[PDB]
Amino acid sequence: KHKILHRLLQ
Amino acid sequence: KHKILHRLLQ
Amino acid sequence: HMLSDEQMQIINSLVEAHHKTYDDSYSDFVRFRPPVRRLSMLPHLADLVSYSIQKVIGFAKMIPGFRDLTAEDQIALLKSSAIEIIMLRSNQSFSLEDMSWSCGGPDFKYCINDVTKAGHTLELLEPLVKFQVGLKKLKLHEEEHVLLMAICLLSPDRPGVQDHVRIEALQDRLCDVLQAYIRIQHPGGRLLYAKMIQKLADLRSLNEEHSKQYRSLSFQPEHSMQLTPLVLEVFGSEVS
Amino acid sequence: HMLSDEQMQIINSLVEAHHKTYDDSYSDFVRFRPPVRRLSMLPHLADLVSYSIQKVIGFAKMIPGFRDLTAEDQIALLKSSAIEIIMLRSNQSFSLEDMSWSCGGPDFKYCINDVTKAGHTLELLEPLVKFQVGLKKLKLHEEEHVLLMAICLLSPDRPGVQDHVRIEALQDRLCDVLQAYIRIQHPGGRLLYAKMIQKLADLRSLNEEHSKQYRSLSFQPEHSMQLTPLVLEVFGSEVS
Ligand SMILES: C=C1/C(=C\C=C2/CCC[C@]3(C)[C@@H]([C@H](C)CC#C[SiH](C)C)CC[C@@H]23)C[C@@H](O)C[C@@H]1O
Ligand SMILES: C=C1/C(=C\C=C2/CCC[C@]3(C)[C@@H]([C@H](C)CC#C[SiH](C)C)CC[C@@H]23)C[C@@H](O)C[C@@H]1O
Repeated sequence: KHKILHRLLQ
Repeated sequence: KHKILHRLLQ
Repeated sequence: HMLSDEQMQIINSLVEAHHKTYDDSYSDFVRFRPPVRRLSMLPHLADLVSYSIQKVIGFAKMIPGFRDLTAEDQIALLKSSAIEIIMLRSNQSFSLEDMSWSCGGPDFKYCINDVTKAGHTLELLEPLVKFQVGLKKLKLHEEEHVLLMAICLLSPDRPGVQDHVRIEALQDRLCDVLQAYIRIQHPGGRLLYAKMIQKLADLRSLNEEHSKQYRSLSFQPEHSMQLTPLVLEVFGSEVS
Repeated sequence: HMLSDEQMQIINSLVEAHHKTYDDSYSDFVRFRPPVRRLSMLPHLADLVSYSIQKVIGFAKMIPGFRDLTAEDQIALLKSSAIEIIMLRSNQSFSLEDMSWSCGGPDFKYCINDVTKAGHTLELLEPLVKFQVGLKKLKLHEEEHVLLMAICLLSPDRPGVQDHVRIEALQDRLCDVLQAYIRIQHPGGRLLYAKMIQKLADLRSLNEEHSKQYRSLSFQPEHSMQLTPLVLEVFGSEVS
């Protein structure tokens, strides 16, 4: 869940 | 689930 | 020694379905995220594939009997076969002279090198291009090309299909049509049906390699975020 | 009567963060699906918003203290506030002369009429444009504009935040900075802080109306399929 957000938050 | 596919299949 | 009337209805339906869902002008391509030549071509190619999936859905819906399958079976067939149909239908833009897919202008000419800049490797792209030239050399009639796409789509040996007997019966009818068409209407095509069936086998191997490499893209969120919702759905692993 | 050294460090950090994540040349815009003038502008505007969310994430990550919040709180703040920050940061491209957002060339000039062709109504677009002109008339220093984006982002009264006390303390520090900056560095700004706080209230109302209208788009798969994965994630309703 929120896979892209986690990645962008580093 | 498969929300777009279902829609495109009419 | 002659095609039956119900056989030629099938051919007519399939040809019309392909003509309605394959636009030879390629004018919609300007609507995609523009090509850029790390994965500079991933946005353009993602949009190309997403657009092509919509066309393959539209073609499937006009195959005799497909719309009478259950929604789950329609999805199962499309999820396992969409990439193969895209590979088959792309032969129409493939050029033996350039070893490339030429879709109108030079901005929409795709080399092997372009596809590597969308995250794929020669392990896929070498067999894919050999497949395109071998298929192009068969010099298929439009009737045959569309029959092969329909036979490919209506394969019962796909993960997740339920009504195996109904789909195999549909595919059997289409194979009968294609065998009869080649025999009666294709001069010098004694070995053609066997070659076309082999190409279906080749597509299975290309499907496998593509899915392997797609899993690498989709597991890296900075790449998967460049895909479209439709690509994520169709190429994804969710099960109905 | 004078800004403290730690206060001006905060300002410097925030200004640098905004400069790194707001490109005044708008040259990346050519990478979006092109604008088309039913929802002809939805592909271009979806890409514009998706691109802008990435910038807002990048700005957030450089706000003092944001990166020390829990991942869940970082997501909670971004999910409720991203649309407000986009509305605030877009004031930099908004023109009082044209009543439009002008991002370089005429292909990237956005009217109210353009946004209606992405699925939104005057119920949102009328208050949004009134908000832009009122905000533009405040004539904010860059220091103030970036402080207001940071205060907006660091609001503890958002659904799903856990560490309320830590976030409110961070926002309190930023508000103190902004009050002191206006008093000392903004000639004739006696009423400015109150006006800026009112704009935060306005953004809540714009947020509500946008989310309402976004729900209509996202519930229609032929429209939601035009969005990006990042927009679906950030504007979606999933909870961590
Ligand atoms: C798509 C079509 C066309 C060309 C097909 C091409 C060239 C670009 C790369 C593609 C797409 C391959 C990729 C390995 C597939 C992928 C992916 Si996705 C993980 C970036 C499979 C087929 C390849 C143009 C036109 O003939 C319509 C036709 O439908
Ligand atoms: C996005 C930005 C810019 C302009 C902002 C605009 C103009 C286009 C329509 C937008 C996006 C509104 C929409 C109602 C929001 C949406 C949506 Si969605 C449901 C298609 C909110 C802000 C509006 C350009 C530049 O200043 C960078 C800045 O970040």
